[PDB]
Amino acid sequence: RQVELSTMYRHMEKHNYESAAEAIQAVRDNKLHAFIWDSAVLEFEASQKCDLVTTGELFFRSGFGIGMRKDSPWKQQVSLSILKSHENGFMEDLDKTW
Amino acid sequence: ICDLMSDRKIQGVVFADDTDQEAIAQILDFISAQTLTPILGIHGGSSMIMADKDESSMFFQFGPSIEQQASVMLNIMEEYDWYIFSIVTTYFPGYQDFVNKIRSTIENSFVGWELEEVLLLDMSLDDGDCKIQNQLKKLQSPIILLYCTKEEATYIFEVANSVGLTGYGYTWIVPSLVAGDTDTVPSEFPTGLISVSYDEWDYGLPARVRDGIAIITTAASDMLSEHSFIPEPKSSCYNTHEKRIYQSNMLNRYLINVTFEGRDLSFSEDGYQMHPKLVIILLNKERKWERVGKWKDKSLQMKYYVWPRMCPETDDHLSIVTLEEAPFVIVESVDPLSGTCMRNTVPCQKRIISENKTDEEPGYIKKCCKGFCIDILKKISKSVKFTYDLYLVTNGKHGKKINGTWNGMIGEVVMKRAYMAVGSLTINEERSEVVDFSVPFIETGISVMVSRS
Amino acid sequence: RSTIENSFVGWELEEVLLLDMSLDDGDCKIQNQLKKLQSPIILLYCTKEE
Amino acid sequence: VWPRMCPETDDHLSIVTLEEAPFVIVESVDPLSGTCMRNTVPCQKR
Amino acid sequence: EWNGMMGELLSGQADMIVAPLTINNERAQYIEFSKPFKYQGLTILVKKEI
Amino acid sequence: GCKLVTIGSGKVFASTGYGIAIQKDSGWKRQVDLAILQLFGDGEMEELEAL
Amino acid sequence: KIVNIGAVLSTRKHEQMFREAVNQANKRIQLQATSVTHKPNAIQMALSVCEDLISSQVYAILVSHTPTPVSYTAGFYRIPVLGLTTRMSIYSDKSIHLSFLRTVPPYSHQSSVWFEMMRVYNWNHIILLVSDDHEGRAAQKRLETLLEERESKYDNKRGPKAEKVLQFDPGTKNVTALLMEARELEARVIILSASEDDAATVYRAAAMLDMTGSGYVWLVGEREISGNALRYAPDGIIGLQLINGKNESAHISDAVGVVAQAVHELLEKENITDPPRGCVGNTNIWKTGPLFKRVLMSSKYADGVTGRVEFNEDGDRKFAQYSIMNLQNRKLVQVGIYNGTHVIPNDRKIIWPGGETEKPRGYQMSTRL
Ligand SMILES: *[C@@H]1O[C@H](CO)[C@@H](O[C@@H]2O[C@H](CO)[C@@H](O)[C@H](O)[C@H]2NC(C)=O)[C@H](O)[C@H]1NC(C)=O
Ligand SMILES: *[C@@H]1O[C@H](CO)[C@@H](O[C@@H]2O[C@H](CO)[C@@H](O)[C@H](O)[C@H]2NC(C)=O)[C@H](O)[C@H]1NC(C)=O
Ligand SMILES: *[C@@H]1O[C@H](CO)[C@@H](O)[C@H](O)[C@H]1NC(C)=O
Ligand SMILES: *[C@@H]1O[C@H](CO)[C@@H](O)[C@H](O)[C@H]1NC(C)=O
Ligand SMILES: *[C@@H]1O[C@H](CO)[C@@H](O)[C@H](O)[C@H]1NC(C)=O
Repeated sequence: RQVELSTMYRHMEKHNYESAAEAIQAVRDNKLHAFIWDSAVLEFEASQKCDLVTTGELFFRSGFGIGMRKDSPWKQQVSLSILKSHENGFMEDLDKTW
Repeated sequence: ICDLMSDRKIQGVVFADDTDQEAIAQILDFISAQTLTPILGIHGGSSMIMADKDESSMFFQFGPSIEQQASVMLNIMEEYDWYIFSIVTTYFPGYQDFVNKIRSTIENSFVGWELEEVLLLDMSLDDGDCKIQNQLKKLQSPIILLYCTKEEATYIFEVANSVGLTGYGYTWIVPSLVAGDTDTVPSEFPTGLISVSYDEWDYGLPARVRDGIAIITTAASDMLSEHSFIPEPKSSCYNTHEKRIYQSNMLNRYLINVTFEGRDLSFSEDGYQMHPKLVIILLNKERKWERVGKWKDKSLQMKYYVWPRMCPETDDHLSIVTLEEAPFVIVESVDPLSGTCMRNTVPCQKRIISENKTDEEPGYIKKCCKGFCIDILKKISKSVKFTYDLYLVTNGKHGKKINGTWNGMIGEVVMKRAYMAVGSLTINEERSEVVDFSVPFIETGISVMVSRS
Repeated sequence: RSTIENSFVGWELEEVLLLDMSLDDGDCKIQNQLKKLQSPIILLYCTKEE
Repeated sequence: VWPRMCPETDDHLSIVTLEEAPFVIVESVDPLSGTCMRNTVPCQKR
Repeated sequence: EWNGMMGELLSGQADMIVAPLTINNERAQYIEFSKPFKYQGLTILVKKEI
Repeated sequence: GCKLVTIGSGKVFASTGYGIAIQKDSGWKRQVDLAILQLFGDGEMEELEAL
Repeated sequence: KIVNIGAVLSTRKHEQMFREAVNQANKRIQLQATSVTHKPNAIQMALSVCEDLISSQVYAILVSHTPTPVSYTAGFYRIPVLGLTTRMSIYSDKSIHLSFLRTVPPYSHQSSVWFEMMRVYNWNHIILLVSDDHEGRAAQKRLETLLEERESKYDNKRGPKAEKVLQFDPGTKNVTALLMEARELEARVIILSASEDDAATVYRAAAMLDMTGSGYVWLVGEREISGNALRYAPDGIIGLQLINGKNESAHISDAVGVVAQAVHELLEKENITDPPRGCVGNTNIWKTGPLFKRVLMSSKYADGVTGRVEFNEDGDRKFAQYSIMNLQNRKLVQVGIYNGTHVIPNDRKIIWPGGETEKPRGYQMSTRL
């Protein structure tokens, strides 16, 4: 749902792939010009293999949180805990891990 | 009137009644230009305006000036910063110059005025078509203006009242002559209806009699000063036919400016007084008027700082406070030529106390609010469509836990002193458990900076 | 609608309104919401009588 | 083309041009529909 | 209807989705959210210049 | 690749421009005139070249 | 079943003819009539309206000659009333006067046909000369109203448009300044709407300013030729005659006809009352008056004495016909007529102020820029 890409979305059904890894392979074989995904993952990817480069800008501010259904008390506990990590370098430690 | 001239000799006339039917004053005014006779209605509907009098009439009334009537309406809008409004009239006189004054006032300023619509009712026909009812059903504002006779206003209030424009999120403001009388309330009037009038209590009826008497007095003194004669009044409306070319009336030019007793009564050439006394009127919960404000010396002093409002059963308004913080908040002084903040910028209040040893807590001075997070509140507002407020915050930049309490905005929520708040919120576990959170709309975190030499 | 949104096509649907043929008309409510119709062409689903 | 009268208002007009880069797109309609997509507009071929 | 991890969730085939979950408007109209545990965004990728 | 360009800065012979001509001897001229005038009114032309 | 309706006219002759006409309508529920004179002043008029008129439980009245006080009365009673002779603009809008209708259009609507007369002559240029008042503002108003145009579909040139406008004070001694202004104007085609003394002034002024010569045009209606204005009136000036306007009787009749139409079709409706008898003590307007008015609006009479009769948004005679005039050797002759779409030139050859049968074109473009 947007007006602008409507051309694009109209154009993008064709060559889309099942698993982004496959895309990495494909452009990695030059069978693709470019691929659309969320940044951090790809920073990791090209960060691994010299062959590829992040895009110029960064857009569609976004983030990751634990999937849980509807309403169950677990939400508060979980997120509270995740702050309970970000409070300290646990996350940065997670970089150090991966 | 004629017999009043035949019995005694009246160089002048004073008229008043308590009634609501202004046409009295209409044909009276007509007689003014008929007989070349100064006549002062001092009170009642006899004061109400009839648009575009004769160029030959001498007549006058005490009532707000149509242009500056709606202008007072404008400043009224300037009080609580009510931007979204409309205006509704019949074919009754004045609409043209009315609207002209409206928009002409609108577009000429840095102010952020936004006018949605204006529609024209028909009170001539009766209703099988609901056309009135329908185009009223086209009205989107929380408050709108209506210009018409009290009689017409009855039928309107009825039909629109069926349409559901009378609830919370709804209010109405009408000019003085609209509701007219103090003490006569058609029930179908909307609750908490708004208008403004010449002061009911502060302005005496006999006092007014003295007012006009003095007017004609010093006036005749002004012709007698210069000319030392006054045209002999024609005592018979019958015989008035031959005196047309005889009488040479210069009186008007002196009639206009009258300086007496320190309170200027002077009118203007269009049939209105320069600085008449004006008082804002608001309807109570008991359906009985009370003087809720006054407009004096081309200026306003309100009886309340913030608008009294009930909201029996829907709490659809909320409370918000934060500190202006670069960038995210703009706070500026309002423009002197208006008094509110301009453009898309939004209002806020200032709780600054004066002396440490006193309480004395109205504690508010309006000041500009705008900027980014402000606009976040804007988008969300126009999305879920609910009201919002903002004001300055007294204690600390953000907030902290001193001992058992919280000194700051978030804390200002947890004690229910305010419902919501904004600004730059570090979203932590610490402050978490006492409050609730959204998805964050900004990514940020601890960082340091120095200079590259 | 199910047909509408599922395609690359550029369909744009303005409005849909529901008439009342049960009542009779003092209210012009039919008449009015018909007065809300902006299309150059529109569809109507009902009995010939209605 | 659709038969239409327009007795008394000529409020429709006639236009023709060549597709020219960039300024005009001309493409084949999608088989799964048969008209052109999105905001793209129709035209005829003589 | 739905399919995917969302699907097994709504159907109830599992409690927990652990994943680089895109945070949209729609899913929250169904699934609950936490604070974000990472900040990512859109990008594009292509072969480096020879 | 990026290779060709016009000579110079874009100095152009025959200063002219695109527009829309119509059936001659109409009144619709002034109307459409004021139209695309308004088109620079919103400055939407910015969006236009942008696309 | 009684029907009471009034009139006020100049002479009892039209009283007798008036009632007789009412009887001519009897063949067309029972009628009753009332009539009295015109007052010199305003007050006693309304006085006799209550005492003599309103006391009779009157549905309508007829007026001739500001007659406006009558309407003031009718309006405080909201009672529709139709007279004859007033071309004054006060009755243009409903503004002061809610219920009123007319047998003929105002002085203003002359321009309505003027424009089309230009279309007979295919003129792209004008000179608008009017003093400013209620009347004048009306004139320019409707004038420019037609001059808002070119919504279509003609006009092989760029189309007609207002060249320039000039205001001046009524009763002015000398306006010649704006006239010399009109000298540099791009056209020779002048248009005028002015009062009696006004027209005289402007004509003499033209004489001194010698714009009376070849190629000049002067567009006026009938209001100009009448009165002493004709004496000073310039040679061969274009003019008009509102058809029959000076005729009191037949107009009174056709009015009564429209009235009757309202009687038959209206009174077949329901929820009906009667207006008050005495003026004193009665503050309530007659609930149905506006409806009666709207019936008068929808009223269309196929056969009148003057023929078909029509009304505008303000309920004023529309698609009425005119006599078109011109001056020949200090004598006015009828050069044509108008219906709704066009002018019919008669057999006579239209005479211009200058030489013979040449119809000049005032678009002459000064090489001075
Ligand atoms: C009208 O007649 C003559 C026409 O010229 C007037 O004379 C002009 O008057 C205006 C205004 O007073 C002056 O600005 C001009 O300079 C005058 N020009 C000439 C040639 O006299 C005359 O003033 C007018 N009549 C009266 C009685 O004032
Ligand atoms: C006034 O006279 C003109 C002159 O004929 C009439 O104009 C004709 O009008 C009819 C229909 O109204 C058309 O079919 C003709 O083509 C017109 N011919 C011309 C030469 O104009 C006009 O109709 C007459 N007025 C009225 C009210 O009928
Ligand atoms: C006000 O009154 C003074 C008293 O002489 C007079 O000179 C002046 O003209 C008056 N003001 C106006 C606007 O006429
Ligand atoms: C009014 O018109 C009639 C009919 O045309 C005609 O007799 C005359 O012009 C006028 N009436 C009288 C009595 O003169
Ligand atoms: C007044 O007239 C109307 C219109 O015919 C009709 O409903 C009835 O006669 C009266 N109204 C009511 C509500 O009875």
